[PDB]
Amino acid sequence: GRQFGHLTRVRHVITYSLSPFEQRAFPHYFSKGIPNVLRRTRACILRVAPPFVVFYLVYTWGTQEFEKSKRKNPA
Amino acid sequence: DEDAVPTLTPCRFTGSEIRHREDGLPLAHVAIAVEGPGWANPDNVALQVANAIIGHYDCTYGGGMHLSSPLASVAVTNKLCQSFQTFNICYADTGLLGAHFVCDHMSIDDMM
Repeated sequence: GRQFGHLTRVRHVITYSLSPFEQRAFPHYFSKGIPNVLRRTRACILRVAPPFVVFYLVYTWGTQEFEKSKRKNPA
Repeated sequence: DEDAVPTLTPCRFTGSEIRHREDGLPLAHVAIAVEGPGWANPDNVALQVANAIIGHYDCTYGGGMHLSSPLASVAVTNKLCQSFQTFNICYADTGLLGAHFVCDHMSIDDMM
């Protein structure tokens, strides 16, 4: 539904705006990217990795398991 | 005399918008403006005339069916706003001259 003007209730707040051509496209671009970048990423890493760890452990692992299992022996 | 009499170093005024964000504002007292007179520039002469072409659409004004500012006209036909008044904001050589306005949840868009 939405659109606007039936939208919702906002009392006693305020804003500030600026025209686009004003700013610079990349303030502190490299600078700001930063352990800011590592802040998101690095922040997430621990949460991320373990499954992938198990993976490499796996395709590696079983890769060995069956791979060796393809070898022939004596007698 | 003695000291401290500098001149006006040009720059940019704010260039923004802010809503004092009010559910409590019962109906828009809206507005707008585009250069209003100030002291200096030779241009504003016709800009005056231009602002004339602009004009101020008065709520208390009647006659919208016949209104001169085409804006004003549709504003009547569409019942498209509750006010607009060309209002000239002044600084030597620059400013904003343009409509006050009043409106509900709607107008502003088509207004511009």
